[PDB]
Order: sequence, then structure tokens, then C-alpha cells
Amino acid sequence: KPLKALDTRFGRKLSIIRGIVEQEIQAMVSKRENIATHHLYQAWDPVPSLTTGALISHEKLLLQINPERELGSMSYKLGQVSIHSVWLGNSITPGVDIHSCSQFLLELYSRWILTPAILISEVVRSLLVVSDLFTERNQFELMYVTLTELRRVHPSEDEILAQYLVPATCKAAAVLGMDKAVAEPVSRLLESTLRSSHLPSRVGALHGVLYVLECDLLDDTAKQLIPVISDYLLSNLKGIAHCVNIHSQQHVLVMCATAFYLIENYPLDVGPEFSASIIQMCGVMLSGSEESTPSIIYHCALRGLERLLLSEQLSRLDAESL
Amino acid sequence: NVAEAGEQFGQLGRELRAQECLPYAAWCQLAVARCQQALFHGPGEALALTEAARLFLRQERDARQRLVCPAAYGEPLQAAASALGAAVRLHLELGQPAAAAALCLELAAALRDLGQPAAAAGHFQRAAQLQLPQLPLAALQALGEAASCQLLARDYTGALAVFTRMQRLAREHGSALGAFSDVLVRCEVSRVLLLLLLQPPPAKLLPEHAQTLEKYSLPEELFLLLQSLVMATHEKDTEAIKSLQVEMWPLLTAEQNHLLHLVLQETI
Repeated sequence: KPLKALDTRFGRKLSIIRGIVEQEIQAMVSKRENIATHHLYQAWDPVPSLTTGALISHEKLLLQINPERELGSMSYKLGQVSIHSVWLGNSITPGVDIHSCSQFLLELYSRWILTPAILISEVVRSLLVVSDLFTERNQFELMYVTLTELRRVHPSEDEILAQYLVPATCKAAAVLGMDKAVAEPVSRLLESTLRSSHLPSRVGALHGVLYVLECDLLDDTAKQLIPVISDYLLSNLKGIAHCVNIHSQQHVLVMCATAFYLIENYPLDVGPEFSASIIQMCGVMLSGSEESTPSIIYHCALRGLERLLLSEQLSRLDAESL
Repeated sequence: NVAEAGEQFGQLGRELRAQECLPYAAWCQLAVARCQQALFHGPGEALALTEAARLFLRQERDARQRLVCPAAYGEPLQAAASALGAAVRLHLELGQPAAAAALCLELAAALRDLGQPAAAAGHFQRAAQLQLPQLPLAALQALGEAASCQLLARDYTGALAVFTRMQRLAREHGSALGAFSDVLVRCEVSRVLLLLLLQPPPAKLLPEHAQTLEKYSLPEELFLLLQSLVMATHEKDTEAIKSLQVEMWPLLTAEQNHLLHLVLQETI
């Protein structure tokens, strides 16, 4: 969300100075996929306003860009449409006709699911990718029903289907109201898929965790199956504390992004020792040499740390440590 | 029991390569690696993991190079990274670092091709550190590819660090011989272009930079033009730099032409 610390008589000067700093960071660091020419003043974020509206300037969205994304990189990266945008773009809260094409696709993929394994894997991956364009709650209902039917029919020893299926089921559940009959198999699914050996299964399950934890005021029994994820985050920040060049790149990055999201928007559900250990492990992560921790990991973890600083949630001793 | 099942998974993987799908033949090669992890084999498990790596990288060469997909979002890049991570760990456990360095070179060449040069810089410097005790010329070529990746990704100070490291490791092992002199020529041109692009203060100006900037302020034509261009940028004489870019364009490769274009740009 846009922050509380801005819009003050003090905050505007801070936005100016950090606009200058991040402006020539994106001159130095960033990856000109938006940009073709060579000019200095080319910072551009395609975030629209929100029945669509105009385009938001880069100096107004100072820290809105998610920590899952490389600086100024433009590609599909599983976090394009937030469910804020799903709930308030199309008014559902618990000039091409794209809607007819999406209905015809749901008919086709629901008939093909209900065929070899390769087509089923590519159809569920297709359905998760095309799932940004759905403008009706009944479409997400049919999505979740067909995916639970595929989970019941298709066997369990197919992890490629799992790594293309878990974010689709989690987002189809997250657009809907997160009721107990929906929250039990989704949380059971996430707790099962976080123990797997396939690494983008973990990546897709953790993006699905980010979709579930995103906006829905969540069940008090289902938020008690959060600290499985917190124990996962503690173990895989202690493991990847020293060496980052060895393990992986996008796993650590998305994993720190959801860790920072859990510190920001759900404080009380986890203990303060968890946020303290994340600040300690990221202080270790910033303190690596220029060949140990890469530039993208460094800048994303750093941007998440000042994102947590501009939030009014953290205590003063962790602020002094930062 | 396990070996016959591994041969069955190998036949399934060959049938799927004949069917040419390839997210799922790699799953069978991971099954072959798991079966040869069930007993103790060694390099055959590494072969199964590297064949799975070849299949996932071929999936993304089909999904980003032959088909520039807007829906492509790097799902078997991560599986190829985990598989080659397991293979490099297995080679470092058995004790042969040349194979692990070869796999890091393959992964970083794949990430250079897919349009992501920093992680290529990345694994190239990792492989060049894995080849310094045994094969220093292969380490110089891995560092040269790392430096080209960093000049692609606009990390010029990292390119200074890599180029000075290349020149130091070429002087320790060239006393030149051969292609060590080609390494030295490429470094002695490109460090001067990078010292003219970013002009360091004398605090962060290391004495190797001081020695070569005292040397200029390699064949005779390009050496003469580099001396003239250092003397032109110290005097800020733009017409001379124009008449040098017209006459240094055939003499340089495309990376040096990019660096000389940047030097001519950021002084006008």
C-alpha cells in the first residue's frame, strides 16, 4: 500500500531527496527493458491508477514496487495483478472483449481437464497465466472447482503439475472468501508442498503463500498454520546467511520478499524474535563481499529493509540496529 | 533392482526426447540421478543431473529464444539452477573442480543468452575461482567472459576490478607467452577506456591504475591513438576525440567500441 509516513510537511522533502537518490540508482543499477534510448531521465513504472485510468508517475510510487522484482526489469513474475486490484478493479469483495475470450478459455480448459500429462501441465500453467484477466467472481469459482477436481483425480507423484498448480489454486482461493472449507485444503496443500524436493515447487508454493496472506482478513485457526512458514523462513535464512552465490537467486529473493511482507502487514501473528532474526540475517546479507551476495539480492533486501523502516510498525531498537 | 529401474527411466527419457516434450524427460533424468544416489556411483549421478540440466535449459531456449514468450517467467531456469547446484556440489565432494567449473561456465553462458548478465558475472567469477589452482588460462578466459557480462550489465567498477585481476594473473603466468599476451592487450586497452569513462579520485585510484596512466600520459597505431586520446580527454578537446573515434573504429572490437563511445559521450 502507499505509506503512512508520507503526505506530511516533513515527508515531502524526504520524497524529493530519495527521488533524486533512487533516480540515479535506476540510472546506475537498473535494467532498461522499458527504455530504448540512452537518456538519464527515463524512469518509468507501468503501474496504472485504478474502468481503467491514467498512468502513475515514477516519483509518486516511491516504494510501491514489490521486492520480488529486479530493479526496473519488465517480465511476468507471478505478482503482476495484486488482489487489491482484483477486488477494486472489478467490484467483487467478499477495446477488445477480453471477457468472452476468457470464458471460452475456461470452457476449453475445464473440458480438457475433466489428455496426456504434458497438456494438463501446460493447461494449468496456461490457466494460472491467463488468470490475470478474469473480471468475474464466477470465473474464479469455476477455476477453483476445476483445480480441486484435478487435485482429486490426478495422482500425487507429479511435481511439475504441482509447481504449475499451487499458485493457481492459492490465487483462486484468495480472490474468493477464505472460508474454512476452502482454507483447510489450501493450507494442507501448502504445508505439503513446502516439504518437496523440486525447487520451483517451493517457489510457486511461496508465491501462493503470498497470495493467501495478501488481503483477506484470515481465519483465526488458519493463521495458526502460518508459523510452519515462519519456521521455514528461519531455517532458510540461517542456511543462506553466509553464502548466497552457492544456493540460488530467485528463491532467496521471493523468500525475503514474503518475509518482509509478513513483518510489515502481519506483526502480531509471529513473535518479535522472528523479525529481529530477519533483520540480523539481512544485516549479514548486506555485509557480504561484492562476489558473495549479488546486486539484485542486495538491492531488493535493502529496499525491503527501508520499506519496513518507513512503516510505523517496528520497534526503536531494531531501527537503531538498521 | 535399482539399476534396472534406472535403465527403465533412461528408456522413458529417451522416448520422451523422441517425443520432444522436455519438461518431463528431465524429471526422468532426475529419477536416474536419484536411483544412482540410492547406491553409490559418483559421476553417473552427475551425468544424470547434467542431462536434466541440459533438458531444462533447452526448454528455456525453446521458450525465450525461438519463441519470445511474454508469458515466459523462468520456471525451468530455477530447476536447472538447482540441478547444476547439486552437480557442482557432487563434483566438489568427489574432488574434481574442473567439471564443476565447466558446469558453472555452462550455466553462466545460459544466463548470458537469456538476458541476465549479472548472475552470468556471477557464476563466471565462481568458475574462474574454481580454476585458478589447476588451469589459469581457462580462469583468464572465464574472467574475460565475466568482464564482458559486466560491461553488458553496466557495472563498470566491477569491470575495473576484473580487468586488473586478469592483468595481474596474466603477469604471474605469462612471464608474454602466447594468448596471455592477447589477454594483456585486451586488458591494457579496456582498463584505459574504463579509467577514462569513470575518472577516479586519487584515493580509490590503485597504484596499478597509477602505473598505466603514467605509462600512457600492443601495436604502434592503437598505442599511439590511445596516448593521443588520453591526452585529448585530459585537455577536453572534443574535435580531436571525434577525429579519433572515426579512426579507432576498425581497430577495436565491439566492446571497446562501446567503451570508447561512452568516453566520447560523457566528456561532451
